[PDB]
Amino acid sequence: MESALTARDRVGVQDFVLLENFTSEAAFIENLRRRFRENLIYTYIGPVLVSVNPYRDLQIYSRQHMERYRGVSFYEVPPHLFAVADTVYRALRTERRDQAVMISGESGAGKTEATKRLLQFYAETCPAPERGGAVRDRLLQSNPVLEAFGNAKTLRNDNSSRFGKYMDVQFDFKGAPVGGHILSYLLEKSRVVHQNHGERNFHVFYQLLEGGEEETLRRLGLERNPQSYLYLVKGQCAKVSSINDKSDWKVMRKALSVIDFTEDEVEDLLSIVASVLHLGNIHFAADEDSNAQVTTENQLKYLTRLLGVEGTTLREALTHRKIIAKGEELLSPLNLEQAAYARDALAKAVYSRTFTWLVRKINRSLASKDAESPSWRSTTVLGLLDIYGFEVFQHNSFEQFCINYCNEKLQQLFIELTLKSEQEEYEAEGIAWEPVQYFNNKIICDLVEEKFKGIISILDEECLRPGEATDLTFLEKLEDTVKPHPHFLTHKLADQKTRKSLDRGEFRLLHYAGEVTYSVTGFLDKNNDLLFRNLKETMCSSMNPIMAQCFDKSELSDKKRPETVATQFKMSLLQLVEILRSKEPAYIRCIKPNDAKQPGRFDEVLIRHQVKYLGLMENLRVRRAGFAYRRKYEAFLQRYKSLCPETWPMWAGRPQDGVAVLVRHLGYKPEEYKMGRTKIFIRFPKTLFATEDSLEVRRQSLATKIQAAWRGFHWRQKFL
Amino acid sequence: MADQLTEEQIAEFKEAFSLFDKDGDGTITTKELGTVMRSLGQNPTEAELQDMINEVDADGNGTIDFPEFLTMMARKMKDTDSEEEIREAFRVFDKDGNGYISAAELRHVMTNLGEKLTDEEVDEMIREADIDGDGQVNYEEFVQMMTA
Amino acid sequence: ETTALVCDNGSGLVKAGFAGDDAPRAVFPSIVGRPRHQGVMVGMGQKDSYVGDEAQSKRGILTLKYPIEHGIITNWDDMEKIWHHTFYNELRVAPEEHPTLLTEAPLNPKANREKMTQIMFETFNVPAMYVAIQAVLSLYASGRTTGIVLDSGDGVTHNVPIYEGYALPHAIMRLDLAGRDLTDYLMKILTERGYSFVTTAEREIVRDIKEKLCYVALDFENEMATAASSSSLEKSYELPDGQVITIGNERFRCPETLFQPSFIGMESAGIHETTYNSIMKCDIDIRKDLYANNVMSGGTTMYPGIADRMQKEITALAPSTMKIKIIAPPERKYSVWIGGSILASLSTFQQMWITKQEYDEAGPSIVHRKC
Amino acid sequence: ETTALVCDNGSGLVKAGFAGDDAPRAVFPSIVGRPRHQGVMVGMGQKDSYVGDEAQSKRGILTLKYPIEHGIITNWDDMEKIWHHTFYNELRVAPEEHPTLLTEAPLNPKANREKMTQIMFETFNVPAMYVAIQAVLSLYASGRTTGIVLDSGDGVTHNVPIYEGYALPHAIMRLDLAGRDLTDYLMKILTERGYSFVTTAEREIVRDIKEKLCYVALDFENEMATAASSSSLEKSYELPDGQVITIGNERFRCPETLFQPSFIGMESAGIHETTYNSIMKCDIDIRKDLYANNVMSGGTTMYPGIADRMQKEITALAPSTMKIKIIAPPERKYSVWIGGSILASLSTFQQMWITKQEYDEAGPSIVHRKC
Amino acid sequence: ETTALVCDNGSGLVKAGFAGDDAPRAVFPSIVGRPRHQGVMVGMGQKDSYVGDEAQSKRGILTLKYPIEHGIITNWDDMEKIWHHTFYNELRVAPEEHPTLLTEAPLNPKANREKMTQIMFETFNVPAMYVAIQAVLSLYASGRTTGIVLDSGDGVTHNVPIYEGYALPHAIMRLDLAGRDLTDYLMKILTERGYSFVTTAEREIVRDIKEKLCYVALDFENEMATAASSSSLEKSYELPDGQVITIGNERFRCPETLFQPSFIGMESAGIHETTYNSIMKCDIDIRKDLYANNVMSGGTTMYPGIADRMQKEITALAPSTMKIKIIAPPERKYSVWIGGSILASLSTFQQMWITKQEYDEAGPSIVHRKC
Ligand SMILES: Nc1ncnc2c1ncn2[C@@H]1O[C@H](COP(=O)(O)OP(=O)(O)O)[C@@H](O)[C@H]1O
Ligand SMILES: Nc1ncnc2c1ncn2[C@@H]1O[C@H](COP(=O)(O)OP(=O)(O)O)[C@@H](O)[C@H]1O
Ligand SMILES: [Mg+2]
Ligand SMILES: [Mg+2]
Ligand SMILES: [Mg+2]
Repeated sequence: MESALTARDRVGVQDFVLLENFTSEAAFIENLRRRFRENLIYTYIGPVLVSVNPYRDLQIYSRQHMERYRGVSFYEVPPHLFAVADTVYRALRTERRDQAVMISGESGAGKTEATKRLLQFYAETCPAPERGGAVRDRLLQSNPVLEAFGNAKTLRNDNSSRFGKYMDVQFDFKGAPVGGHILSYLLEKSRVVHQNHGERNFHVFYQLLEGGEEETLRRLGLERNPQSYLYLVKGQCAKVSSINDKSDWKVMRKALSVIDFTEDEVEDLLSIVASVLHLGNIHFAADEDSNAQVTTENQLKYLTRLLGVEGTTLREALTHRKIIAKGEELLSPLNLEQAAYARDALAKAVYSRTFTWLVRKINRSLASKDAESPSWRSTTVLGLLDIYGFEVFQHNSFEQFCINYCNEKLQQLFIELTLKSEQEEYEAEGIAWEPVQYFNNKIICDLVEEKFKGIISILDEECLRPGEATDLTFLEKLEDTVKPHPHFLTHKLADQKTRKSLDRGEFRLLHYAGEVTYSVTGFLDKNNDLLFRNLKETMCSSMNPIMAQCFDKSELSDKKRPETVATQFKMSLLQLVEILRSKEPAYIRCIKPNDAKQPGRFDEVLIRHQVKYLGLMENLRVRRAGFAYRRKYEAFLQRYKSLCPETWPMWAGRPQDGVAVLVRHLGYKPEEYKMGRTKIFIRFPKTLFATEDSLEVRRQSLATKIQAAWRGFHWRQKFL
Repeated sequence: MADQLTEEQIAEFKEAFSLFDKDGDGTITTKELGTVMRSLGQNPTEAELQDMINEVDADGNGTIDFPEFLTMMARKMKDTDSEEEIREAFRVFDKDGNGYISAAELRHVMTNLGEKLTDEEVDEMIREADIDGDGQVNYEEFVQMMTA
Repeated sequence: ETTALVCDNGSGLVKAGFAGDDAPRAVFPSIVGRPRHQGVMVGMGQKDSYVGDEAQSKRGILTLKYPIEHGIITNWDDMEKIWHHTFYNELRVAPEEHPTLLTEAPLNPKANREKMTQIMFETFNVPAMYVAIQAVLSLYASGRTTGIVLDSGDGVTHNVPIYEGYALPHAIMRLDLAGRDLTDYLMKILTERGYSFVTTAEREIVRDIKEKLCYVALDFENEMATAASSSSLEKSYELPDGQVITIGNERFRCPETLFQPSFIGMESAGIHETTYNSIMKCDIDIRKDLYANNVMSGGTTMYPGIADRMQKEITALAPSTMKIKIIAPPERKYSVWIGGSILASLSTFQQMWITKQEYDEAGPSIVHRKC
Repeated sequence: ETTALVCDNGSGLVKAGFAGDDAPRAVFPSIVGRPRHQGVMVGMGQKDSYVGDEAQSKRGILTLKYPIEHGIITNWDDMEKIWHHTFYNELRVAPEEHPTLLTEAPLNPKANREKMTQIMFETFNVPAMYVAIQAVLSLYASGRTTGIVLDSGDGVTHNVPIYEGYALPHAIMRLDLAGRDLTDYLMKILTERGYSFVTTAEREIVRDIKEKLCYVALDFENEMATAASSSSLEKSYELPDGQVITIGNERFRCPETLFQPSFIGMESAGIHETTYNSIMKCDIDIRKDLYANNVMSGGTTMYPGIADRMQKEITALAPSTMKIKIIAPPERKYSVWIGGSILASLSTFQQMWITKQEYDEAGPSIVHRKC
Repeated sequence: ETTALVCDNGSGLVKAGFAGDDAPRAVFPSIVGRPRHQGVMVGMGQKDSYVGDEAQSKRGILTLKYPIEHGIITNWDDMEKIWHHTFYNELRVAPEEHPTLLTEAPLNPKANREKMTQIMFETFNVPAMYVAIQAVLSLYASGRTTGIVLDSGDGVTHNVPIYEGYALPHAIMRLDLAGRDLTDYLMKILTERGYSFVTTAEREIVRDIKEKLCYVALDFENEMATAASSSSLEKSYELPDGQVITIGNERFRCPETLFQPSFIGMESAGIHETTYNSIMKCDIDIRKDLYANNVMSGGTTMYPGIADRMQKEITALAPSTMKIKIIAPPERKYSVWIGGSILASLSTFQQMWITKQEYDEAGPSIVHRKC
């Protein structure tokens, strides 16, 4: 709203589209710094919200703020998290369509904390606080489990979220909370097998082996030292966490109990986690035609109990690729590569399916106790997607290649919905569309997707092509086929200046968040998810209740080859995109102002990175449109008519006519404004600044009129 | 200006002037011109009073006679601000168009803006502008009270 | 749908599916049967021709014919019924959606490729098509790009040597001897015991003996002397009418024909000497790697002991320091098709298809410019 | 970086590195190979050409061309690929950082330096370059200001007398016979026993015999009568495919062509008489110091017995009073490298480069004036 | 009798007679046929082996074996039967009367000359013998002391430059490509129309197609595009049972292999390049006299259009001022015979023969010295 515009010196703007020099990344960062040190931290970009982590117990999330924001449109009142929370609830009630918030940020920017504040706002504001409270309680109490199974230590943070967590609160036709949901998209399951230097595998393994209860570990092939297991050691990082695994394991065990896991499900679950260690410790040796054999029973004597499958079957499943053709089955033996991939693919599949079951067990628990069926009038949901940010380190690899493509696609949605929302408002107000240039991400989502030329469709060929194939041969095929595309570059294709910054065995992409260089070592290792029907047939024959729910006989009918992790990721993502395209989502973007976890330290180097990682300059350009500001003629005329005597104190024509003579009186030039079907439009916000400045000097006369009227009344009350 | 002011109006003016003559002072102070005009229900501004006083304060003595008070009243008597104009001068500050402003926001506009109320005049204003006795002025009803 | 059809026109079994499958979806014998007798009963629902397992179930009452002679399509009017049955009955897809990868043996006639292409575009309206040499596809299924493939189909056997993904086309050897030639020989051999087989349906009885009981002698003269002096090598099989067959030296005197084609009266040397002669026609440096990457595929390579025989024979023909290994995996019957599963899935293969636009520009002559 | 590149473009091995290195960082054959056959497997990462060790690996499918004829660059587009592989793949440097010292044999065609120069400025963009005479570098490697250098490479033999740093330009001898002309002779002489080698891929196998079995006779008619009458001189070599070759008098009839060029039909007398004539074309005052300092270098001087034969031969041509010596060090294959490394390391050399500033003024004509 | 025998053992045709004959008396194919089938009738009397015209009549029942591989005698026991048939059955003379002039290709194995010598003395008991290089003999039939002889036999092609009777043995070229590899390639090419040939008895059919129909294209792409678009180049040939072949561009794709050995996957240069590359190894003054006297001999030089093609090909390679001529007379199949007839008739040759006395002193090693 206009009420802030006198404070353009002290606070800075409320919504960055009103910035005059809107192409200045420096001025945008400076306005963020000003609001941050003033503690007025939330700011819009049109309907979008931007935030910065204050590291402090700011009273802005208090109940009096909830009841201030409840029922108030986002643009008439100042930015806070609850303004989007209320706006999504009003949209959910008014349109009757379901709606979703999307949270995004670098980890430590407050994504989880903001999600918790959104849920507390709904639980305290909405009509049934007991049922909303039970859904909030279970949604947030689920978190230690979904962290232990789904977070990991990277190069940059000790407890990063490696998966696109998602939630719903379920809402009825009346507007009360009914129940909820959890879904997890985009789990980084490559990490379950392989880690880069300084990174851990998923936290549950280190929490398990540190956690104690050694008699409970005694059923397993236990080792209290995590260096003992081939899937935990590759990152060289097991002990060097700043956060205490033993203490967190006890929190997660307590949470499983509060979540209504039975002691049998917990014992099965701990057996699966322990089995994933014993899957890792399998060593293969060759025979006559280089066919693989499991060398030792020392793993299998645990795996057979833990995964509930016969050892004579599992030995065969790990070392043979079954075909069924013309109704005869054909066991074909695996070489040492394919046996390693079959084991590691089994570990990825066992784990990610167990995690999907830890979600599904909660998703069936949060659901409606009422029948949710006619004469139940309508079902609705309020979504809270909690996806990982765009991600850059010293050595970006396959994991960050997929995460950054996911974020490129989430940007390619977010820009599309915002651009179309501006165009459709322009055409609704009868405004001719102002032609605008912006980084259309559809140019470069094609470089990663496109059916028989994108990087995924080539990385899936180098997993499949016969003979010798290597991470460098993959790179040499990119350089032979994507070659002219202006967003792709390599040390071969680079000029003699840029080739100093980009090595042999690397390629480079111009993502929305700027240019990122990928190191190909471990691309063909990580993309393979060879899980032949023999291993699924074996595992769905298991005695173990988890394995029996997680693999089933229906998949065994599918004649397709195993799909590679890049394709499994591409498909999982394209479902998340079409799930979000079904809605009109509200976006929350969060900035971590320093690594020190320190109040008031605005580290501009770290923020200039994040202002690029969160795409704020493209969004600012798109939502700034041709016109920086627009308003209903009635609301604009009511505020500013005092500047034009012909409209003062009230106007008798169309509100459009009153605004038209007001902009002639204010002397706006034909290029500085436009007249829409029911709204004013403004091309340069200096015009609106001068108009509130004009109203601020006009208020002097308004007060003088009131003071004179009061004194002319007062002297008739006390005398005559 | 708009009328040759006459016995019918002068009778009310002289009745009002008698409250400021009081015991026998015979003449009214230069700023107290505004006091007698405001007791007669005019809304003169302090700047308007000063601009009229600049053309009678030719030799000092701090005070003015009834004929020159009548002459300066004959300047102010042309027009006065309407109920709708004064209502709209409050309406610009309304939080929604809800009809209410806080007594603290009224105290702000009355003391941060030119021709300021004294703290005594604000407390006396709020004494009946706080119509519901809760700290909110209903400015539409308070303007219909004040512009009567 | 948009997936590539893949369709290995076996001379004995049709094998078809989509690129992305492991196994074929359609497998059926490459036969069109036609009724041999008067139709006695009205309203019984007799067809004028049957295909695949619809024909093989009606053996007694049909003249069985295969539309392929030695990997060459020899009757086109029946071959349109095979492909129609493949797409419409066995796969249940419309070919107008699917680009189609077909196969053939090397050194075949050019009339064969042209007329396969003309039929795919003009009778089935495919969007695009391609034809691949069968032994080349067998390397993709093997996971290898250096090696020599011996592929023994049903009407033909062929040897292709490939190094670093280059075929040596002068070192290709084609031998017109495989499982149907061995079957007609086993029909002759069994008359020595008194078991007589002569009808087109009885060839399928003797083929079913061969797929179960026949095996390759590690040393032929020694097995033959063992069978001539003991009963321990004899086995029995029950004919479709319940009569009991019993056979002995006839179990290995049948497959031995591959190593000794003079049992048919052919002149050209055995599949060991024919695999050696192609290695020994390659440029000397590659031969060390061809011996470490010999590959076998197609169902006529399935006999018990054939790879152990083959290793023993090439260990005699090759120099004594060469570490000869003969890859012959448990699925090897379907490997030519599994190569087509992979190839039609490759992204850099999607420029390689003949499109129907390139057919309209150049007619069926286009294939030789692409394949 | 700022270190000088040094780059002995050998007529058969490229030898490259930086000044101050003891030995070349890259040594690879001076070959560009292009594929001879139909590339059958799709998306294979197959290349239009392979360079050096890549082409030495894939021999059996590549036509192995050499861009250098007798030390003369005879194909420039392949030679640009050889320098590109040298800089970009083997050494892994940008030539714009590195002043580059090239070499050539003396008496070379006049344009070989000019076109080597133009390619270093107008294609690799070097900051500066120079073109040394190869045999002069071999004296820098020997640590001597006086000597006569016998250099025999793969393509050329040349013979430079130097006295106290004065190279005598009239007395230099050049002979267009070295290790390739011997390989193509051994390729012919081995047909006497039966072994036939004729492809460019097989030439590298006959070179690999030549490097491993051959030696120089101390007296040829004595060894020739010994080999014709006893098996005592024979040795055996195993081909890539495990065939065994055995050879006898062919072990020294190959190196003997250096001392008797008439086996190739050549006019000019051998490497002993060529060393004598270049000593003897120096005026009489210095010859005693040349006889005391016969420097050998380059890989054709590597045979067993050759320094003893050379000392025996030259003693029979010289006066009986002379204290003859031959400086054949163990490392003599790389002396042209070690000399290029020494030369480019000197303080007094750093003004004598040809800079791109001088090339931009004088054009490619500059190397005839600076070198 | 006292006349010398002359005996040009072809790699494919034996051509034999006496010195002073105009022509060979015996011309017959160099084949030993052994019966493939079980014995026909008691009292018929099949022989254990048949030679020459007997095997060429009895083809259907025989495994035809040629004992000569590219001019090298690869089976000796078969070769003794072929010489015995030549002397006793065809010429009808006792070899113990006749000094015997044998021939072989250049760059041949030394074991070949030794074993031919041993067999002529220790089995045929001839009084004396000599072992001439084939292309040299071709100059006597040509009536020239100077020329470069392109000889193409059945099994080998070779180039020998000779100047004023001096042979130039550094400039000889031997190519293991001739009428047999052209017949195996024509066997492959004919499969493209669908005709299959695989027995050695059927290679003798395809040899008659090569002799009757094939011709050298004067310009390959122009003939190729003409055959690819018009019917006038296609000819019909009737097989020995009445089946009719018709062939088009197969008529010149077979002969084009001589100019493009890469069709066999063979790397070595064409016969036009190989006739130039030997002239280019001759000393400069004589190249002018070789271009005036390129001599063609041996049956594989008979094709219609090969002289016109060859003169066009060297004209593109040679300096444009040179007068390239080619000598290709009607009799050029027999010029090595008419050569041996003249050489053995020379009075100045009668001291040249290796007598049995010299063999009794030196053993078979004598032909390393005398020839
Ligand atoms: N032990 C050896 N005996 C004889 N020749 C050798 C030996 N080692 C290498 N060679 C020969 O050395 C030659 C390479 O010498 P080099 O000086 O590097 O040649 P260039 O500089 O011309 O490339 C080749 O002909 C090679 O076969
Ligand atoms: N008219 C011809 N046209 C083409 N090829 C011919 C012709 N006459 C003979 N030949 C071929 O010439 C070869 C025989 O060459 P010839 O010199 O007579 O035999 P050899 O080399 O064994 O001495 C055979 O391959 C034969 O088919
Ligand atoms: Mg088969
Ligand atoms: Mg050298
Ligand atoms: Mg001949």
